[PDB]
Amino acid sequence: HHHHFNLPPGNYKKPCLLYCSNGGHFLRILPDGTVDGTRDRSDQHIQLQLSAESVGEVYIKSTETGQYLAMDTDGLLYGSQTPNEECLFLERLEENHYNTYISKKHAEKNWFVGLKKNGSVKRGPRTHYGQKAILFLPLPV
Repeated sequence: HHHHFNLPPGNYKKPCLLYCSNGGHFLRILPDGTVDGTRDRSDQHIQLQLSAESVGEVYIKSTETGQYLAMDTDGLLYGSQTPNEECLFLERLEENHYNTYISKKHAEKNWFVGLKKNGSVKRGPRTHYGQKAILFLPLPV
């Protein structure tokens, strides 16, 4: 147990967009497996469906392509065709308001899903508690 257990209130009944308040980008998983952010709300690759594997553990998947968000051994986000250990994230409340996603596989190192102000994904080792890059708000589709 390397992290707290304050959980966000939402549910997974419907798909969502994951809005990063850092630069205001929506998390995007492209068909080729590339992950980045875009401010275009009409983009067809920003609609995501979360699901819970265990309480507080989730998969984040592209509704358009079926790919799972995953963080590799060097901290890079990618789209995975099949669910594996790199696809599980610890979903937690942060600052009594936002959702954060910590790589379960690399939880001891505090590697988060995060977007920089320019829309590029932040590599896991570059993320850490206290940054704006790691703060997301799940919006309806």
